[PDB]
Amino acid sequence: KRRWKKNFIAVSAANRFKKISS
Amino acid sequence: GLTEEQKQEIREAFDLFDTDGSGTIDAKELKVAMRALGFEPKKEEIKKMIADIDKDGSGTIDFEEFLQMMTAKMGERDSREEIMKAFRLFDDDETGKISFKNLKRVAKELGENMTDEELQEMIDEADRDGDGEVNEEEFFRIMKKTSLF
Ligand SMILES: [Ca+2]
Ligand SMILES: [Ca+2]
Ligand SMILES: [Ca+2]
Ligand SMILES: [Ca+2]
Repeated sequence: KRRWKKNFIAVSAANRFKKISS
Repeated sequence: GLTEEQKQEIREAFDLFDTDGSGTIDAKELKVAMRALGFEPKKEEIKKMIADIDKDGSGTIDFEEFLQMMTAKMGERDSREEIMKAFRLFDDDETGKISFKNLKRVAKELGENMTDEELQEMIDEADRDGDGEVNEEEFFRIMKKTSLF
């Protein structure tokens, strides 16, 4: 439950930071 | 208005970038985390990431700065492709489904210290159609994001 969402939020964040760079 | 449970989940995610547990993400912690996830970030690309989220000029992102970042507005179209982009980050072998091994690969890059039993229970609980892997729909569903799929 929380594990799935925790991973989601970390990988989503990675994706947001990448978006900021470009 | 976020519940305690939604804040907690963001915080646990924050914890994976902040490996030394200082309560901040530094530029070197950010760089190590992005490489691991397979993005090839550039030194100057990291300076922009840091500067855009740190609002108090500390050179670091604390949980509250990270929490704005992770709760900023997004349209439904942007949010769908967000989930999708994350699903494809897992799908490494491009098979259309998230397998035990995808997950194991991703938990390890984020520095989760998970046993195979714990990974398998993560696979088991998402599965639904009993095929042993996690398709797009049941990915959307365990993220509690059904109306987007
Ligand atoms: Ca830190
Ligand atoms: Ca700061
Ligand atoms: Ca796959
Ligand atoms: Ca399945």
